Amino acid sequence: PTRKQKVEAQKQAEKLMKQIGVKNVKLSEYEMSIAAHLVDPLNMHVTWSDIAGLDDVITDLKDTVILPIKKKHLFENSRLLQPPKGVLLYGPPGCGKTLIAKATAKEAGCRFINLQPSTLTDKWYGESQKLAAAVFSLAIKLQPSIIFIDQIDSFLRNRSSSDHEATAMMKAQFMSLWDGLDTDHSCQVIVMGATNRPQDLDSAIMRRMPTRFHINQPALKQREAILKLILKNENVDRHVDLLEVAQETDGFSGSDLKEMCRDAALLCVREYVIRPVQQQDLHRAIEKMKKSKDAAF
Amino acid sequence: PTRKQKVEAQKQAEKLMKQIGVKNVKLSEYEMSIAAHLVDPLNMHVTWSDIAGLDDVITDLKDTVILPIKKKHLFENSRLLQPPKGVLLYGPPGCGKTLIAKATAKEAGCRFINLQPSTLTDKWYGESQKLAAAVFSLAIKLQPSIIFIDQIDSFLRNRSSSDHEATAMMKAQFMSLWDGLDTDHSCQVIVMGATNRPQDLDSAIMRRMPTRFHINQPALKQREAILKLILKNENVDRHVDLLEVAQETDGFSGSDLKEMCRDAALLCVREYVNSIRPVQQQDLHRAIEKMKKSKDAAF
Amino acid sequence: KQKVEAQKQAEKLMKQIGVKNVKLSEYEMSIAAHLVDPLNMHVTWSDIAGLDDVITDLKDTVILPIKKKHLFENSRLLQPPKGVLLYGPPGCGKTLIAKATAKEAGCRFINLQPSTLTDKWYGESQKLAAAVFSLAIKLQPSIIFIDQIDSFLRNRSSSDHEATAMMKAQFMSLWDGLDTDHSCQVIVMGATNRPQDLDSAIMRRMPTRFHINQPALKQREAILKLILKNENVDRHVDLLEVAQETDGFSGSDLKEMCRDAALLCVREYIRPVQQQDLHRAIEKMKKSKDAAF
Amino acid sequence: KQKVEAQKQAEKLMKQIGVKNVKLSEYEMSIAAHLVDPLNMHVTWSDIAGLDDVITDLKDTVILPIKKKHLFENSRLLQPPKGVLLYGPPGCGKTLIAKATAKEAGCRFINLQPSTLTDKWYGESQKLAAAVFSLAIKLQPSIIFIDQIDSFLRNRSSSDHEATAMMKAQFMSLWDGLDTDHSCQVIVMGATNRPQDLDSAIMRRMPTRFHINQPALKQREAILKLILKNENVDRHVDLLEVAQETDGFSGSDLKEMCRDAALLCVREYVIRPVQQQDLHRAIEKMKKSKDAAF
Amino acid sequence: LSEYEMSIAAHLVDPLNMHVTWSDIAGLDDVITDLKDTVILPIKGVLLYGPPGCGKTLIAKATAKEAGCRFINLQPSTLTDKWYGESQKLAAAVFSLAIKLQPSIIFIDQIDSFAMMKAQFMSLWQVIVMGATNRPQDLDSAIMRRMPTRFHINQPALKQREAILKLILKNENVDRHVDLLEVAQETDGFSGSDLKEMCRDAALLCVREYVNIRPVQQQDLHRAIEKMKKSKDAAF
Amino acid sequence: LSEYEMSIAAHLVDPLNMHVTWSDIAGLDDVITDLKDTVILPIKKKHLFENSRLLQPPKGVLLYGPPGCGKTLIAKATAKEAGCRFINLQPSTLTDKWYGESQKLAAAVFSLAIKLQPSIIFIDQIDSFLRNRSSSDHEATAMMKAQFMSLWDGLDTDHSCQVIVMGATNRPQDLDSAIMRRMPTRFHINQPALKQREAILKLILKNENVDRHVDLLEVAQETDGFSGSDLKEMCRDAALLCVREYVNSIRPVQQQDLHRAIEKMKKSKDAAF
Ligand SMILES: Nc1ncnc2c1ncn2[C@@H]1O[C@H](COP(=O)(O)OP(=O)(O)OP(=O)(O)O)[C@@H](O)[C@H]1O
Ligand SMILES: Nc1ncnc2c1ncn2[C@@H]1O[C@H](COP(=O)(O)OP(=O)(O)OP(=O)(O)O)[C@@H](O)[C@H]1O
Ligand SMILES: Nc1ncnc2c1ncn2[C@@H]1O[C@H](COP(=O)(O)OP(=O)(O)OP(=O)(O)O)[C@@H](O)[C@H]1O
Ligand SMILES: Nc1ncnc2c1ncn2[C@@H]1O[C@H](COP(=O)(O)OP(=O)(O)OP(=O)(O)O)[C@@H](O)[C@H]1O
Ligand SMILES: Nc1ncnc2c1ncn2[C@@H]1O[C@H](COP(=O)(O)OP(=O)(O)OP(=O)(O)O)[C@@H](O)[C@H]1O
Ligand SMILES: Nc1ncnc2c1ncn2[C@@H]1O[C@H](COP(=O)(O)OP(=O)(O)O)[C@@H](O)[C@H]1O
Ligand SMILES: [Mg+2]
Ligand SMILES: [Mg+2]
Ligand SMILES: [Mg+2]
Ligand SMILES: [Mg+2]
Ligand SMILES: [Mg+2]
Repeated sequence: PTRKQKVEAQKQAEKLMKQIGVKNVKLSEYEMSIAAHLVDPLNMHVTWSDIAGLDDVITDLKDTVILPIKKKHLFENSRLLQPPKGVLLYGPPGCGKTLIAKATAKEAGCRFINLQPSTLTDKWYGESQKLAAAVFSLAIKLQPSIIFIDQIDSFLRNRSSSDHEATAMMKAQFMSLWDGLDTDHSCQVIVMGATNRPQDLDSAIMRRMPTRFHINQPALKQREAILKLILKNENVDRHVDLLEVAQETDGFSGSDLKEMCRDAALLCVREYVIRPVQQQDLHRAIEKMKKSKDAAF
Repeated sequence: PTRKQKVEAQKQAEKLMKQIGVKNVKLSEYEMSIAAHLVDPLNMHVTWSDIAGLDDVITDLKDTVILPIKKKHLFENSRLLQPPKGVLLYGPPGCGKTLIAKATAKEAGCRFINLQPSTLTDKWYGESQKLAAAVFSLAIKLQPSIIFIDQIDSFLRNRSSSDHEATAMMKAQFMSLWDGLDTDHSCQVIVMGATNRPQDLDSAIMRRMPTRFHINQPALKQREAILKLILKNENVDRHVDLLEVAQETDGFSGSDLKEMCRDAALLCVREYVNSIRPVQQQDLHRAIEKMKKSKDAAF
Repeated sequence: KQKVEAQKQAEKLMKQIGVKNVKLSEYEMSIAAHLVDPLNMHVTWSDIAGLDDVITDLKDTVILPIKKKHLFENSRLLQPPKGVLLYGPPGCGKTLIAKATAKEAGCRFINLQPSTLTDKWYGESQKLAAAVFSLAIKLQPSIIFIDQIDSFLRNRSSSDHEATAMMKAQFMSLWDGLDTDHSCQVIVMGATNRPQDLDSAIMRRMPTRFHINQPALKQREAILKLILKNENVDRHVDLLEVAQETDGFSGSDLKEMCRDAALLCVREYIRPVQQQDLHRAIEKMKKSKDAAF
Repeated sequence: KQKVEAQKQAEKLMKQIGVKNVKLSEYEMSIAAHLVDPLNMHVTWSDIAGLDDVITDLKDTVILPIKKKHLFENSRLLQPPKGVLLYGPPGCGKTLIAKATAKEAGCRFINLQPSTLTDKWYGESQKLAAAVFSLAIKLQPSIIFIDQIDSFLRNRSSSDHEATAMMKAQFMSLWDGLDTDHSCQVIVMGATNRPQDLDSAIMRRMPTRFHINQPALKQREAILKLILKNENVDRHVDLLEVAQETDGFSGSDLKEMCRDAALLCVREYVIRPVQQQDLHRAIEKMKKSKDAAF
Repeated sequence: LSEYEMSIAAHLVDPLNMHVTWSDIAGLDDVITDLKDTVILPIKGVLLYGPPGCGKTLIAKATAKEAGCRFINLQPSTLTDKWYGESQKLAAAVFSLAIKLQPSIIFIDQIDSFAMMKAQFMSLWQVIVMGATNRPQDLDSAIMRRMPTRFHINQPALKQREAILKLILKNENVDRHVDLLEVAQETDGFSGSDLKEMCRDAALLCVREYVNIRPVQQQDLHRAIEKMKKSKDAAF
Repeated sequence: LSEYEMSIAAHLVDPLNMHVTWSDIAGLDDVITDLKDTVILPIKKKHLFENSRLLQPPKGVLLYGPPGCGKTLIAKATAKEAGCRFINLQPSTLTDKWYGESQKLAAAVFSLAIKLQPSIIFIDQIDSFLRNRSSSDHEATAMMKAQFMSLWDGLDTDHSCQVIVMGATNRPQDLDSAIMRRMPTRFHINQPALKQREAILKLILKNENVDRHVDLLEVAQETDGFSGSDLKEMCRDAALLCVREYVNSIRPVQQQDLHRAIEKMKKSKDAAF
């Protein structure tokens, strides 16, 4: 009688299941365990507005994912007006991919679940395959839901003969149960995949996500917008030309700008020990971050 | 008394096997555990008509692998004219591999069973080999049946030193029970599988499936045909130059063309949902550009 | 209950194979169920073609110690081997030879089916492994067969279950150790696709090794002529011609090629093969043989 | 399984560190064995010289949010920086700065010891790495120190063991993934000797970046002053004079040369201070030995 | 011997069953002549490692009963049972039996392969235990100590190969002037069990020839050499 | 010492099993003298220097130079005449296929280092074991190297455990950057010169018979670029002629066979060129 950590995690999984609010569906062992990673929508504090700079991609994702979910009774007659199985957001590191994912987990219904591949792989034999199958069994049992695989470039890597038989069979069972013999028809089971290097993801799984949204490094206008958002609620001195700094931070990403502004606010509060930012601390922060960014060279 | 979850699998498999329709065959513990995976033909909504673009392959599969199951009155005389003990489909990912088997499950009127390799593996000691045995036992028990294994290569990979003793033992038991000592009398049992990396399948299991079908990457004409297939029920209007749009999408596979058409239809319905309109080759040709930009991402 | 089915099956088969009543208490009885009936499988030496010298050598070296044993009783060294191994490329007669031997060799044949040896319960595996050799000498002469011996008896390593590694020493000690190899005539023959990782110890217990090469031109011609025997093949067909073009082809591959030709002929629904449908099939396989490449 | 003795050992350690009661199932317990008690450390801010701007910025950025936290709960933008790392040439302070932060910042600083994560059994390493963040948020405010993070989290390449890729991917995901990045206050810090091939995403994961450099002329005089405070240095020994001769040397090799020159006074006794001459001879010999390699 | 000591004595092989003697160990007489002064002399562990075959279990079978007093072989399978892990009891009862018949040598074939009962056996550890294994690589750390003497039964060399070969043809008819030294020179990597099969194939070459009663004129020896050479080249 | 510490202690060399002493170390006597004051002396008078903070023994000593000339010898000598139980690491006996093993085996080494103080460690062919850090290599190798470095510098200062790692390399040109820093007290055991030939022939000829009138300066002059091991290897060719002269029937070498040997070894030395 080994592998009895399922009851301890199962207590919390049932607690969270009751918290979210579901019908009397009863998971047995493995999907019951995977239910532990279910994320409550209220916990997420990020809405659609918090994602700034890029709105075309946001509108596309909305109209192509959430719209099929809502008023689904108007699209079943059409054979191919259902949400695609697999949406993957790609691009350079950062730039709000995980932010978009967190936003979707709240303002989309479609009870959200994070996979966290670590939980799948297990020590005992023939125990990780059970979890891999339970993932989709759950996705279709408490339907409708969305699955998230953070950093999907490593877990579902490009298949090779060198990988362990267990992990290879795991990523093959994923493919089989995704759109295989018995699932394709209609289950509104859509996986959402974050990726910083989509080239090494796969060739088959690359197609299993027909919808790929590019998340590029913020440009001039995008940078200005994302910085305007960050300083929306914070206090700054008057007549601060926000656009002017966009040129100074030519190649900065979203998080780089966030840190640039945060370090300036911290410099202000340190000078206190409650002072409006005079935009000179911002320039000093840009100059200081330019050196740290040029770490490799 | 451990591993008593066989009660739920027993109930499920018994109900499914009674639904599919069979005689009072006796299956006790493990054949029952595997019987839970039987796929009922009525559930499948795809047929030979839904599969298009490839006709020669479809005709060859309809004549060589299924007609022997139908024309049993003609092959009891000839020993060399029995059906092949295994046929596999290989090629690039997509374009009907997992769909041809879905159509077969319905059309061939067999006792199609989806193996789902995951069910074979078990944490307890020795259960994997016994389930591997029960698989073929049931197969011969309710012949004529077809066993399907999606991603055969990932499951039945090349034999190496770095594999668990149970997995290798079960993989060798498959080889021994499929065509080894006691088999191939008639048994009408054919094991087919689908894969996209056939080169790493095995040194000899490839021979265990002598007949193999290659699903070519969609070329121009079959691409146009499969696209016209999808564009028959929708509200697509006339004067759509199907040939040109099909020629534009060169490297596209079948699922990629399906996604392109779906995205074009959704773009078209955006206009209505904002406030029911034909796709007059413009939104289609423009969504082709979006799908092209989306494809050129691994570089 | 497992033991009830064991009772039925092993009592039916043991009595059907014509062995005088012996006491197979619990586990020897359980393994007796795997006994193969000499009548069921029907593959004679004539079915084996191409490799005539190898099959003759096997026939002699294995049967003559068993049959005509009276001539060999006075000798202490000329007795049936305590181990045989038939390796080589896949297919091409290995399990075919194994099947044929089980019929025209006497020496009641018992397949091992390694799967049955494993058991989740404690102690069942080792007890079954011992009961195998117990039964083998209980009803001698007997042949033991382990298909894909390389996988079952894989190279000993650290990454193996304690019971699967205990049965290794069990087998090794009971095969030719302290209480065997006197007057038992228990020959253990095995077949394997890959001889690389068989063993270092078990490899020694199977000294006699008959290697069945990939059928060459003449052996390919012979094996191909063999298959086209019952069906209505059209005369004037040059088997040597197709043999020339089937260089890389294997035995089972040629079997499937003939099957495809015959099924193509039947598609024209009662025609004899006139070497043109054979050409179609061989062209198809030459185009497709490089499935990996 | 060896986690029974590991739990027994980590018991005395965790409870010894003045903790709030928490239950650790199996893995967070295994990682708790790496806690470093503040009293065990014997390094403070005063033990560091030559770089006062860098350590002042370090405190201003990391300790100012931690300490006097009652002034930042009203603002969502002023939180401690996640992933503060200190790069630069080998030696000269990095690990010593980490120890100083560990001792003089409280917040139950913990070392990672990346070797403990690797395990032969399948699924062990991936599930163990999550226990790190689990314990960290369990007993926050905490610090996770990836010593020599250059090797642990390298630039992701196509060819790598299935274990390491999943390991670093789960690291990045648990860092700032779906359910994280709030007032938990967890702050990782790494001390790499080479920032060339650390990562592309992990680099962004670390916004704050400190530059520990080879001590300059003034910094070298400062560290030389600090070195011989406990020792009885001679009178009229110009530390600035020897700082010039020791141009390229870093801090550690300078401490070495100092110990070597000091041992000579003992050699002459086996007990007088160093009158600026033994220092010169020792630094000459050490320069020759350093340039002897090439 | 109430319950378990009887279960163990059930494996008590008899001296009359043994069929080996010192002459049967041909060529490897130096190791067994060094033995007596080492082991047989004290009475009137001991582990024998080496390559697969070539006298290990042969040397174990010889001196087992003809020398010593009523020794017993364990064959660890005897320990593991179906019920709730009673092995420990047996593991103890075994040594109990050992004190009954002072002395009785204990044999453990393939000791390398041979949970809690394992530690109990290690702990309980009069006679010197004899453990024969094909690989001393990873036998154990604690077990290796209890066995201080380790006789390396090496792969027979040229002279040793010829010595072991001449024994196989002692009571079997062969041709005169057969160069045993030459055939031994031919076989380089052969073991004793392999020379056995080679000479047996050579003799069968004559038996069959008669079947279709004759000495071996070294032609069948050469044929068996050429055949077993390819036979050995299986893994490679 | 549960599992790994025992695996490493299995390499513990016994002091009495080393037949080398300082009297058997010639040609460079300044090096062994510096060894006394820089390394042995801290270990000596330990009751004296506990008060001194920065005068404790060193951690990491490196002896580089072209092959031979005593790189290998002094090590065992340092273990014999100074106590301080010594262990050779056998760098090749570290790596294994099993995942996560090498890391634990290595950590066990530095554990053995401290729980058996005062313990020296010797890393032969450190270049081979700890080759220059490279961006492109087996992740396991770089991980092991970084773990070794961290545990070396990790929690050793202020502990006064007296662990003095020592590494020898034929070429220090591309050893490392940080690892080289880890071994500060580099000892330049260097190719000796004409003066050393006498020293090397002394220890070898003292036991056997060699007639007088054999000018040591002559054997030093006939060869100028020979190493420490090369001079011993050359004396072999000469001694063998004299030894053989009797077998074809116990004689001293009258400075002549040395000439033939030096000539033959000059010819052989001219092999690559
Ligand atoms: N458009 C935006 N508006 C506001 N903040 C942003 C935006 N884009 C990025 N950020 C900042 O970046 C951080 C999120 O980083 P992000 O989720 O993009 O990392 P990531 O690269 O997606 O992670 P991973 O590598 O695991 O995919 C947040 O703290 C947020 O403040
Ligand atoms: N000829 C076709 N007609 C209609 N749809 C098609 C065709 N070929 C592919 N598709 C589309 O592709 C999808 C099925 O993908 P497919 O079965 O080809 O993947 P696969 O490569 O078989 O997967 P696996 O790698 O598991 O074998 C379906 O949704 C279907 O709409
Ligand atoms: N010499 C032959 N004569 C007739 N048929 C042959 C011959 N060799 C192979 N075959 C064909 O090959 C099939 C048998 O394959 P075979 O028994 O050689 O597989 P195997 O390689 O022994 O199996 P495994 O790989 O498990 O050892 C039969 O259907 C038979 O028609
Ligand atoms: N500013 C300083 N003040 C006092 N000691 C110093 C200073 N800089 C360097 N040292 C000396 O250097 C040694 C510490 O080395 P350091 O921590 O710089 O190694 P490191 O190269 O940072 O390690 P890693 O390679 O893992 O980053 C101490 O013994 C200390 O005496
Ligand atoms: N010196 C010898 N004289 C005669 N026969 C020998 C000799 N050495 C080996 N043999 C032959 O080898 C066979 C015995 O093999 P052996 O007892 O060496 O196996 P083993 O290696 O002990 O088994 P395990 O590997 O299980 O320990 C006998 O049949 C015998 O004929
Ligand atoms: N400069 C020297 N330092 C130490 N030993 C020397 C020196 N010159 C000659 N020797 C003698 O040479 C012997 C060691 O030979 P060595 O040069 O180490 O050969 P190898 O390099 O092949 O090991 C020692 O016994 C030592 O007495
Ligand atoms: Mg992210
Ligand atoms: Mg598919
Ligand atoms: Mg076979
Ligand atoms: Mg440091
Ligand atoms: Mg033996």
